[PDB]
Amino acid sequence: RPTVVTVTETPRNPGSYEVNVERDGKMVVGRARAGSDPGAAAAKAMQMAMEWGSPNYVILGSNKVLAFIPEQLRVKM
Repeated sequence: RPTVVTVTETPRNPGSYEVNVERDGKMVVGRARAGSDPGAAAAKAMQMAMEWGSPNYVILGSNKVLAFIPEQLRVKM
């Protein structure tokens, strides 16, 4: 019902994030390059939340990444 967007910090290069998106059971975005700072990661996460995920979405990521996305906007269901 909701599309899931998850922003995880890549383990090989600490300080850089990647975003994944799964809509309707099949992942549509896999380990996408999502900036080198939490702000850019949050922005890419939001872009994927709008561009993908259709009506509903849920952004999950590092607390420092989600600090940029206000709590009202991170989830929408």
